[PDB]
This record gives sequence, C-alpha cells and structure tokens, in this order.
Amino acid sequence: PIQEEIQKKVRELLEKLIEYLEELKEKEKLEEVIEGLERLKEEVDQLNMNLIVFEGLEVDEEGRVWFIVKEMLHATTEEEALENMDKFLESWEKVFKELLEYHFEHNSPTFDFFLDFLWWQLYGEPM
Amino acid sequence: GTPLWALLGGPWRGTATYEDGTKVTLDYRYTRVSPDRLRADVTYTTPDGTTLEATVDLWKDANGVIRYHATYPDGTSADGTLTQLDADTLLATGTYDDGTKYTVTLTRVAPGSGWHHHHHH
Ligand SMILES: [K+]
Repeated sequence: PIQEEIQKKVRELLEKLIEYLEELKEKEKLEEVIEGLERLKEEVDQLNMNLIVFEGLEVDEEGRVWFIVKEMLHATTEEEALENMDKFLESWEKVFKELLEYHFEHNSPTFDFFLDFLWWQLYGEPM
Repeated sequence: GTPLWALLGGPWRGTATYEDGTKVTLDYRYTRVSPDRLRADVTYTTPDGTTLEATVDLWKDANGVIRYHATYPDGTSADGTLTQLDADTLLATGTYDDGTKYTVTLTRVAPGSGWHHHHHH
C-alpha cells in the first residue's frame, strides 16, 4: 500500500547516514551511532499523522544543548501524510548534521536521545 | 514518574479536569527539547471563555519522577509532579505560589477516527 513508499523513504535516509558516518570514520562514538541506526533499520518494513519538526539546535547559557522545535506537522489527508514525512526527514537530517558537527567541536546523552526519538516517532515505543 | 516522551506525542490539545468538575482546555506547543528537560508554551481556556498564558518547564529528576514549574502572566507560579495514569491522561499534583495545593487530571484529546474513551488499564 501507500505505507510501503514511506517505509522505503525511511531506509533511504537511513543508508544516506550510513554513507556519511562511514566515510567520516578515519571514532568509537561514531560507530555506536552507526550501530543504533542500522539496529532500527530492521524494523522499517509506520505512518504517524502528527510529526514533530525541529528547526535546529541551540546551546543554552551553559553546556546544555536544546532541540528547537518548528512545529508539529499534522497531516489531515494522505498525500499530506507523505509530504509531512518528506519535510520531517529533511529537517531531521538537517539537525543530525548540525549535531555531529557540534559533538566533534565541543566534545552527554544527546546522540542516543536523537536516535531513540527517531525510533519513537516511527515505531511508537521508547526503545 | 513516567517516561518523558508520553508528553510530546499525539495532538497538542488537552483538557484539565479540576477536583470540582471545572474543565479548562489546554492548547500547548513544545518549543525546546532536551534528553532531560522539555519547555512549552501553554494556553488555557476556561468554560466562560477566559484565556491565560503559561511557560511550563518539564523535567525528569534523578529518581525518574516528572516534575514541572509553570510561569503565568499574573505573577503566579505553580510547581508540582506529573504521574501518568494512562496513555492519554496524566495527573498533576502540586502547589501554587501562594501555597494553595491542587490536583488536576490533564487528559489529551483523541481524534474522531477512533475510540475516544481511554481507560487503558
Ligand atoms: K500556543
């Protein structure tokens, strides 16, 4: 069904980040990130009507990272469901990029938070 | 004491049932998110039509309990704990700034497509 195109669209960005992280390895934290993402890939083959979209990351007055939220993209209809999946994965890759760069600069549970939040927004459980 | 994520998901609409029957609708929006903490702006609506405004700081403590601090435009503060009762309902228990205590059942609004009633027990 239409669900399938979404599942495929998931594994797409998944392998995108497989590529980026593997080329950047030249790094054990990078490998644990890679582990967790391929760990979640095997559950792909769900559609949530309400999707949280982050604009980016802002560091507070101290060494506390924050994920700034744009809005929740409530897709009324089906084509909007696909199109919110699109905007969502695009902003998610965006924040992921800023996140890797920040973690190598500043050198915290932020990354596993990011990963498990993807797991949550897709499969529906904390794990 | 309940996993933090239980508060982000779903539609950002709820209803606060007070101890006496007063129902006040909550239209809220999460601005910032951390592994430990959460920030959100909240807009209440009384049954007569009065609105309010708040900024609420949610966080999980050391022992895993959910605690919150709410800031209002009346110079009034609120502080308390949030215990999840089911997937759509969590019970706030706490103390206002002048000292008066309270208990509030914050339920979330479920869409028409499905089972509205949610015991989930
Ligand atoms: K609002």
